[PDB]
Amino acid sequence: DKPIRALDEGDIALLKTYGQSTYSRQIKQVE
Amino acid sequence: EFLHAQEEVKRIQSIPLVIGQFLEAVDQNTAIVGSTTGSNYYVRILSTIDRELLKPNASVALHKHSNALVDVLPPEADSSIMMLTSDQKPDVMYADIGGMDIQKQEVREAVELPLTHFELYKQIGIDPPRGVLMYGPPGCGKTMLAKAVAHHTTAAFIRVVGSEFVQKYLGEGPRMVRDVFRLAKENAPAIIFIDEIDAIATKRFDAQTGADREVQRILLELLNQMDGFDQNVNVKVIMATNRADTLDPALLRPGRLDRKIEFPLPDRRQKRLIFSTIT
Amino acid sequence: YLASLIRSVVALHNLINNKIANRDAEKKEG
Amino acid sequence: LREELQLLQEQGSYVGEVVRAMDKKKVLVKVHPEGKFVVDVDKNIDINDVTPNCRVALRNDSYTLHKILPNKVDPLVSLMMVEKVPDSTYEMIGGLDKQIKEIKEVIELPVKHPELFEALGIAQPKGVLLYGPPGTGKTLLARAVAHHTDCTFIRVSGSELVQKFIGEGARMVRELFVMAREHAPSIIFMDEIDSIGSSRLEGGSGGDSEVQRTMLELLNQLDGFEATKNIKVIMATNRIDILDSALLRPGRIDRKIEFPPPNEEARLDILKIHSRKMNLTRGINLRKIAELMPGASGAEVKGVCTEAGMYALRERRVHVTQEDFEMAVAKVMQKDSEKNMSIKKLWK
Amino acid sequence: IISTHLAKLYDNLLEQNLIRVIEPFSRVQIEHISSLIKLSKADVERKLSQMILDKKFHGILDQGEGVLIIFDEPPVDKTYEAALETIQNMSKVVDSLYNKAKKL
Amino acid sequence: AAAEHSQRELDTVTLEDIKEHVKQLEKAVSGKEPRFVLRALRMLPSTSRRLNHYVLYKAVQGFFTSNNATRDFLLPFLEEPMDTEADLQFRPRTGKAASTPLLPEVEAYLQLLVVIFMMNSKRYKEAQKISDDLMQKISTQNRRALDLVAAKCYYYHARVYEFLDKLDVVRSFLHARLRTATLRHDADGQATLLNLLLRNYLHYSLYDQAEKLVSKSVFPEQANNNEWARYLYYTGRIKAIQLEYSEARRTMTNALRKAPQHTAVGFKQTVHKLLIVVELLLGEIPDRLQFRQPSLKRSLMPYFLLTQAVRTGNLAKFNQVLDQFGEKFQADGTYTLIIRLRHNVIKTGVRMISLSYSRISLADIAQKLQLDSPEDAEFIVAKAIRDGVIEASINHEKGYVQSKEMIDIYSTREPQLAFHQRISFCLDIHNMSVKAMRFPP
Amino acid sequence: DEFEEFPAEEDAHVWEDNWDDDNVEDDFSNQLRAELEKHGY
Amino acid sequence: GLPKNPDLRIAQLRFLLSLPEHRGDAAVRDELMAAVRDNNMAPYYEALCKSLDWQIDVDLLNKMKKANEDELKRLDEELEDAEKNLGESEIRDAMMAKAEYLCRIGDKEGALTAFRKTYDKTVALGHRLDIVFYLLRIGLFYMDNDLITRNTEKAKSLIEEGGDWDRRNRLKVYQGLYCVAIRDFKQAAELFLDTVSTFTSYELMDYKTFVTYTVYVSMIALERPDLREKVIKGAEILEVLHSLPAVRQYLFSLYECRYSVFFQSLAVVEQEMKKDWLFAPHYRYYVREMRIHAYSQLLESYRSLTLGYMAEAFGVGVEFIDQELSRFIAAGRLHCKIDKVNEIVETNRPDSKNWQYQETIKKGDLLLNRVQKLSRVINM
Ligand SMILES: Nc1ncnc2c1ncn2[C@@H]1O[C@H](COP(=O)(O)OP(=O)(O)O)[C@@H](O)[C@H]1O
Ligand SMILES: Nc1ncnc2c1ncn2[C@@H]1O[C@H](COP(=O)(O)OP(=O)(O)O)[C@@H](O)[C@H]1O
Ligand SMILES: [Mg+2]
Ligand SMILES: [Mg+2]
Repeated sequence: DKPIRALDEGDIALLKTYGQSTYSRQIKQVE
Repeated sequence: EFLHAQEEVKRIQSIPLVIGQFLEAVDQNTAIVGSTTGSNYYVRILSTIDRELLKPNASVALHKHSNALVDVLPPEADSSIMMLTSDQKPDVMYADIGGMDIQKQEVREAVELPLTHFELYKQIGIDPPRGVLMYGPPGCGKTMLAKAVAHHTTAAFIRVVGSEFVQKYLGEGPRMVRDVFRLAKENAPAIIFIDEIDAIATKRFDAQTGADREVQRILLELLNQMDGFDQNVNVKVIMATNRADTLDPALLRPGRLDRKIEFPLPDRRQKRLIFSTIT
Repeated sequence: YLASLIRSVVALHNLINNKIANRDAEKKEG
Repeated sequence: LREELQLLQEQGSYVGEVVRAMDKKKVLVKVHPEGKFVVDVDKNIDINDVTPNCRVALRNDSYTLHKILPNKVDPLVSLMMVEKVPDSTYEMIGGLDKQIKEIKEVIELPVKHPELFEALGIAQPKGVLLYGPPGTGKTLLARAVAHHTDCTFIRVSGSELVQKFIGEGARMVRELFVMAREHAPSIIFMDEIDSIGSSRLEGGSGGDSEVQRTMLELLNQLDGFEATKNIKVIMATNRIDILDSALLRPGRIDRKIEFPPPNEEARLDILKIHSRKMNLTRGINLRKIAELMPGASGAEVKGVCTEAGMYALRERRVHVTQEDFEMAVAKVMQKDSEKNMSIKKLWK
Repeated sequence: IISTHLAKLYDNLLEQNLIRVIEPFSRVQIEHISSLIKLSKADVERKLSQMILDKKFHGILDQGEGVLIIFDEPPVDKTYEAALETIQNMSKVVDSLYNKAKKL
Repeated sequence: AAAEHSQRELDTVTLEDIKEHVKQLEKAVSGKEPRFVLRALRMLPSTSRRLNHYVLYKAVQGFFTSNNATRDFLLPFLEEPMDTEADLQFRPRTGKAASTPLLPEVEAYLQLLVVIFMMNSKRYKEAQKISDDLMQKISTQNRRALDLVAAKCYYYHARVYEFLDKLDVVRSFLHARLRTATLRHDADGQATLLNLLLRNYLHYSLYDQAEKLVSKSVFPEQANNNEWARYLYYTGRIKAIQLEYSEARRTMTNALRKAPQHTAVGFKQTVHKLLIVVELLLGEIPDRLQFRQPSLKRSLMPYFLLTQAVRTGNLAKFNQVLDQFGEKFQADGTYTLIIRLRHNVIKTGVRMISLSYSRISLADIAQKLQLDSPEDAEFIVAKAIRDGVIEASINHEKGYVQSKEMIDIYSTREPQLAFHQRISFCLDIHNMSVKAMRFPP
Repeated sequence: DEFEEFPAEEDAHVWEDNWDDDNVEDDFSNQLRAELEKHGY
Repeated sequence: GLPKNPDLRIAQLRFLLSLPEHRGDAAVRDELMAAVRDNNMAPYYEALCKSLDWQIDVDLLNKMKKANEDELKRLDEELEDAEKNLGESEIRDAMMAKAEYLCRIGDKEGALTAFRKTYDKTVALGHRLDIVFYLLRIGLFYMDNDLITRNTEKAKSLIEEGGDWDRRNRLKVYQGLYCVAIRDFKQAAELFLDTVSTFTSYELMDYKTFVTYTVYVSMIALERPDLREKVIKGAEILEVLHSLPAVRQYLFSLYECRYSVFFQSLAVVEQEMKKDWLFAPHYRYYVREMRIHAYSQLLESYRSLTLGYMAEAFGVGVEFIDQELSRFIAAGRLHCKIDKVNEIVETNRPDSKNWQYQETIKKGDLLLNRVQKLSRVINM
């Protein structure tokens, strides 16, 4: 089958940024 | 004044001194040592002693009054389990052996050549073998060939049979195996001759009793020590067996027991050499 | 003679190191 | 020199464990040969830093707590924490790229980027069981992970936690996990888990009992009432079906990675990997060598290369020929048949 | 095979007997050794020259009068060899300092 | 044109370089150390190039500018740029800095720049006036640091008179300046002035005068390796002419060893020529590598032919190479030494015979050295033995030349003396290295 | 610190050649032949 | 393995023709002409004609030129076809073929520039190695020292990046040949002894020629123990020397101290060495070094020997041995001195302590000169 490709740093940054970030950063810092 | 201070520094590590066990280094010129008195002390270290000799187990000599670490005793490594000493060599030479040319050549290539002519192995880059097993009918010279290798070796020979491992108080067999392998690692280069092994090397079939579980545990510890996460390096393992039809394929793995030499019954040729040698 | 040569080479190395250090300090002052 | 001499003449200080603080000015300590002492604390040492079981140093005069000192670790457990990392590399593993990525999804992705798992809402996987036929690279993959981990890689064999003594294996497992937590993040590699880990037995004299006790303690430690944080367990073993389905459950072990015998391309990759330092002669086609090894282990390939090198050494040369490789394959592929047609003809 | 191995054995026996009759003397003539071992003078001289050249028994033949002197091969004076090695080592150190001192 | 712009760029980087040099001079003045002066004159040859008329014009219009007679003296001697668009006012001295008179170091350095640039323009007469004015200004100054700078310009002064081909109207002045430096106990100035005076003496062939001075004057050890090399070369020439051939060979070998690695091709070539000639006079065949070096191949090729001719013993080849290339020796100032070697060739053969044989008879020596009579061989071998070229004695009773038997030198005191010299040198090196240690406040 | 006062004024082989290489003589085979026939009679 | 283009036999025959006593030879001319006409080698024909002042055959030269022109047109057509219709691999192969033909027909600069362009367009590491080996072969053919050095460095670097053992062994053979070409006999002996057991570069020379070169260079380079262990007892060397009685006698005479036979065999070896295209300038040096080696080996076992004894051992006269000994002592090659009155050579071998002291003096003098220079540089 198709091998799984690696997760480059740009991909990691996009996945951790391209989404909920209006309150995610604030919520995590508050916790 | 500096010379006087150096003289006082030397005078610190003066007779008498108390032997303790260096428990654990804490920082520069500071450690914890377990004295032979029966108590552990947080003490200082003289700058004179190299910080690399303070193994977390090596014995140290401390000032009698202040208990401060002032010297490191020479390693007291002794017979321990076997540790065949220079006076305990079997006094059997390759000349004393009559006609085992193929087996002699294989064993010398496996456990004698690497410890002397390692440059050839590096030149070919093949990672010389770590384990050999001599299998054949009983009384054919396996143990004597191990004795001859012991006599003509520059490494630290260790001899043990596959019967001393099996003990009561479960967890002493594998403990003995790992102790033997750790002792070989410490006294590198080393050669471990595991004698008759049919007892504990048998196939790891489905175990259902405590004794079966413990013997398979012994075999597993042997496999882990011979070729495991901790690469030993500069040690060799030699094993003996009567049948070789038995034994776990994990033990017969090329990674663990790379070479499998057969010691058949002497024939008309080998028998002549044996007769000539003995007579 | 060997010991004297060893000492002279050590002293030369020390002098080179000291000159390098003082020049480094002088240039780092600015 | 004079300062060193003056510090030397100072009396050595006792070292004692700590049971608990008592006053914000006194600490209950326990020295090695005597019993407990309620002792004062040095001015610089802060009470909120001397936690229970912290192995403080007490002065030899009034037993005053003057240093906090590193925490106690059972000498035997400390030997299980690797300091000099091994030399194995991911580039030295052939044919297990999928396996490597699967294990790194649990050993690398969570510790490096826990934010991904937090945002996904899933729980980070914890346990990876590397199971397969012997000599396929389970502990080799563990060694490769230990080389590139930038993290604690406490290693455990399958027989170090047994002991002859009751409750000592469980205690050593507990101390191993407490050390892993104190050095978090951490990875624990338990090789050859058949020894402790096998299918649980009933009572009776046949049962090993104590090994099952260490089993249960380890099972709770890695998944029990207290949840481990940033601790991952890599477990390598043959005989997948002989270890009980209590550490095999998904909670204890999230990933079960199989190591099948290398395929033809995997065997080619292993041959290329283990012949990098060998001086090969033109006409050394390794594809045909891979054909001549129909379903080896992977360690058998390394043995094949080693035996070809041995033939070269015995001929006192430095190169390796194709016929040399083929006959080394033949020697390493030595199969033991029944050799008794009477037995083989039982099953028509 | 017989010729080769017998020639090898004869050469070894000649060497052994030459060493055996050379222990007592210090400046014995080649003629006396030839008489002792019962060969020609030329063969004995050639064999002795071969042993001396091949770093066998220590000594030098004096063809001018006819003698093979023997001595005790002074060791090598390890001190001087280690001194030469140290001189080379600080030659390397001086080259390293030449690599330095380029920073004024 | 962008070429003129790039020329202006390199000109202003030269301006920055000379600004750094004068800053170092002032730091030496205010820091009580003359080593900064030595570093400034060490960077001086590097910036002796890369300069033109406008570089020096902007230099003299950036410094000085105090309306002193210095401006009236150096501005007319060089051209001036036009009304350039980039009228970047280069003024290192601002107000009080320009108000105070220039230190002798900086004014001497800039006047030195004038004279070297004028020399590079090859109009020696224009530089003559500026050099005379420079040394009229610096004569009265007694600054210790200036002496260093003075030393350098001293050399340059003699240099310009080399292109003026006089070298004699200033000999008395160099004598007086050397005497002044000697009473000032200066090291660099005394050494360079001795070197220049010796060069003048040898240019005018007054070898007896040079020998007398080097016997009387003492060359300062704590001098430049360059000045040491020049003095060693001149002294080696003196001793070679004075027949002191062995000392000349040793001195020229030391000069070659102290040559600036690969910086002075001409000086190394001349030293190699003279060393080869004197070594041949001693009877020693020189190193072959000298003739195969990339820089000294063609220069020493006639000397290669000379060495081949004498080693082969073919006096006809010697006369032939005299006829063709011997005139070049006159340009090289070695013709007399080459004639001496023409008449001293037989010494090389005698040395070869002594090296090879140990008891060679007189008749055999005459046969192997083409000597007509055995009595002539006796005379030649006796003379060679007396003149410290052979270590033999002639048993005239039966006419064999027995060389002095070689004794185990390690059993003698010679190794102790050699090790004593080496140990003294090593201890002196350690003392010198530790003695300065240059710890700044 | 260049020495400008003194002006700085086929067979391109790499190997170091010793003085004896320049010496002219007959081939060693010729010399050996001559000596052999001289000492033969 | 690698193609024999350019043929080093052609270079050997050309050098032999350039030799005076073989300039008038005919068999060399016949073989060289046969090689050229089998290869259609026109530019090298012109070069040889102008170097040897030969009378060019107009018909043969025109036929060669026309054949070369039409073949070059064919290769250009194939290159254009590959460029228009095929990928970079086919254009690369066409350019390699064009360069190979240019080298084959004896063009030097054309082959150089074509191979350089191919290397610019070459990507596969093995093909880069092949092109560099072709350039090395061309440089060896023309004795271009700069080309050989540059291509040797390039090949060494390429093998260091990625090197198969076969190409590394071939590079060892080429390096040994070049070291022989530059009189660096120690390195040449090292390489030839390392490659004798696995010699596969048959394009450079036959196995027997390589073994003769190895024996000669190892004799001039190795000391007695190394020569005995690696050459006298060499398996493959002895096997091939069984078919070369002359070389075997030459090698074994010195080891067995049969000095008269050794001298005769050395004269034979010098005669062989003069005609060799590669050992050409070093034959006098090799012979002198062998004579010095034999003299030193004989004198190592004796303190004082009569000149007549050497005359008898080497089978020469007293005068010749005296002259050679005197010349070699005068050059500082032999540790002995001659008493012509008694005609006795007395060895002056320094003892261990004296030699150690002299070496210490020399090395310490060099190191102290360096130390003085460094100190005078840094202390201002
Ligand atoms: N080749 C041989 N030459 C001489 N004696 C032999 C030979 N083989 C066996 N023996 C004798 O037989 C005994 C074999 O002992 P051992 O090595 O313990 O046999 P095994 O290892 O097969 O059990 C030795 O004591 C030795 O004396
Ligand atoms: N995929 C692979 N690539 C390269 N070598 C391998 C591979 N698999 C196994 N090996 C070899 O097997 C040896 C160890 O095998 P191991 O990991 O102990 O197998 P197991 O874990 O099943 O006992 C190592 O020396 C390694 O070189
Ligand atoms: Mg037995
Ligand atoms: Mg494993």
